[PDB]
Amino acid sequence: SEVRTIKVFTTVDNINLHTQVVDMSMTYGQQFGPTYLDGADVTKIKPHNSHEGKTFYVLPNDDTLRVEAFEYYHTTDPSFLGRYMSALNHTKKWKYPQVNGLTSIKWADNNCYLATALLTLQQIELKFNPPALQDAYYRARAGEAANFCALILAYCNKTVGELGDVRETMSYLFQHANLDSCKRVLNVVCKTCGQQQTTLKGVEAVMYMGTLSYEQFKKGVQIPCTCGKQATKYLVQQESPFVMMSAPPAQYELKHGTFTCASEYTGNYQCGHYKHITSKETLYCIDGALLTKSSEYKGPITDVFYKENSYTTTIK
Ligand SMILES: Cc1ccc(NC2CNC2)cc1C(=O)N[C@H](C)c1cccc(-c2ccc(CN[C@@H]3CC[C@H](O)C3)s2)c1
Ligand SMILES: [Zn+2]
Repeated sequence: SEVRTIKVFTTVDNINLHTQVVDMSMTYGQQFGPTYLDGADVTKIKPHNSHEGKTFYVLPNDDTLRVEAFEYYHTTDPSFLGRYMSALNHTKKWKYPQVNGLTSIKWADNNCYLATALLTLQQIELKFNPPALQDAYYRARAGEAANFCALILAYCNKTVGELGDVRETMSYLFQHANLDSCKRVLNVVCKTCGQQQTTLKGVEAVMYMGTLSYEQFKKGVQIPCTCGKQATKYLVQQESPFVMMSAPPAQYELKHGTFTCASEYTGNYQCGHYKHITSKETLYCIDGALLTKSSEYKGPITDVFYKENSYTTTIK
């Protein structure tokens, strides 16, 4: 039969586009291997006329693309790009309303942990290392978050429709962000053992599991010693843009202007519901596209974020 062709562009990063000529007999998979158009999988689909001039994502099958993909995504996981496109295919159908001047996500496919994490990122000082996240985050901040939510799902290895833990998500995100200058100094005192001082850098310096209260962390918290007698661990110095204080969900009271934002978890382990509480002129509770205001909030809190620059203890 007659040989028909169109010109298209193939890419890994949507920065470097490569012109390709395609046969309208064969499928995209036959010609380039797995292929995607705005996340949809067209590997088994033959070219259409409307496809002419459009940009397609493909897998790296030569050194140029591999280098391009690594520089942009800072990963070599060969499933990464297929999971990103697979996820994006769903995240592009989500609605990202501006609630309180921050970008949220209308609830779908248990995205309540992603709404809350996205709302948190817009409230704390953070620079991602992978250009893919820098670029998607900047678009997200301005109300186009479908690529950011797709990359988060891809980086966190989560499927659409699966509920995730906000503390884990953020931890993964922190690992891909520049926190080299973040420092924390802890002191532990035991009447028997003595005083021991430890320094922490990066992600370890901005996160803590076992108390929501930044103030309690500075007074001291009780922890079990190696010896077995109770010991007091307290914060001596902290240099970071913020601190994330986590604990298993507990009835907690949040007071206006004593924190930046908090994750509220209702329900049971890995099958519950997240809400985002932020401190502005009053307390705002953001629940996807839903918003309510109050001067006071008691409820089950699991993460609390506090802004910070430089703290030093006046203890001893
Ligand atoms: C939602 C979710 C998804 C995935 C995972 N995956 C695991 C792999 N990494 C973690 C976790 C969770 C999770 O549920 N997290 C919450 C924070 C959480 C964390 C830890 C403990 C709990 C709970 C324990 C008991 C729970 C029910 N009771 C509430 C607690 C006191 C309130 O009065 C009522 S939740 C949850
Ligand atoms: Zn001890």
